[PDB]
Amino acid sequence: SMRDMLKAGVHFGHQTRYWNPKMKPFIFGARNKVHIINLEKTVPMFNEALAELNKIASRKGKILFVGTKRAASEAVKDAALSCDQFFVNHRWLGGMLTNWKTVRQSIKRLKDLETQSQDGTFDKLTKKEALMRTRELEKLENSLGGIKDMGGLPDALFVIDADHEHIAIKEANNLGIPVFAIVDTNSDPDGVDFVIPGNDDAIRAVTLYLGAVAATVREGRS
RNA sequence: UCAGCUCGUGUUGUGAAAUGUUGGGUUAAGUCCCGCAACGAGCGCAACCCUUAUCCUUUGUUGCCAGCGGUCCGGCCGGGAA
Ligand SMILES: [K+]
Ligand SMILES: [K+]
Ligand SMILES: [Mg+2]
Ligand SMILES: [Mg+2]
Repeated sequence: SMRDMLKAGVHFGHQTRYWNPKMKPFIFGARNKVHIINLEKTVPMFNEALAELNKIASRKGKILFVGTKRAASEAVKDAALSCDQFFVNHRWLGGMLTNWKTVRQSIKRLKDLETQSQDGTFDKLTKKEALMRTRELEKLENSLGGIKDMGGLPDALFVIDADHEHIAIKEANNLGIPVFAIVDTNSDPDGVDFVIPGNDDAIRAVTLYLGAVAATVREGRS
């Protein structure tokens, strides 16, 4: 709803100087040298994206949430876990999708290390070796924790800030994976299949998007 | 004995190529961490080997002599295993 979005601060945009001219249709206007996104445009476009996401969920298609920004990192994890969907909330590895075959090997290493930790193999290691393994496991977990159970290419991508996650979008476009993304005034919307014009900086705005997308997929799954 | 030299897949470039391997620190070291369109891997680095420095255990002659006994004063002898 528009009332919730204005409360969330979805309408707030970046400063006019950093705008991308392709975003002009979505922008309502500028106040205090800050672009204001037209919520009237956002609400129908958000609804259309949610409807498609619901359909993909009904088909049992895997959904990947990307939110590398630290502010939204935890929220992206929680929303994906809530809907039992895969996520990436730390730096996106270039070639995660395009070079999935190579990236899979790291996933296999992560799960092996996890089992070894549970096994107590680390105890057999001479402390230092265990520490190295532990450090490796932590790094692998942060990067590949969300996609460890994905076991293939995601059927759809939901992205926060298209500009920040340009690599991920470019990979998705290459592999013909549909992209759903929140595009702020500064960002370019050409890559995204389904564009949602909203603030991506604000956690409150981010949570609103994530809550809705998690809910719609969950209904699709049911 | 210098810390270099490369590859697969991905990505960028019409292309030769590039990236990875650069960057911020750090190291004897492409050593390590962090960052990062790269993600991984191999040969090198290091370690694994030999010798040297300390200690313990076992063994005690052809090596040893602290404590005993005796001396031809030489562990020399009976001994002892320190
Ligand atoms: K050129
Ligand atoms: K290459
Ligand atoms: Mg090395
Ligand atoms: Mg060596």
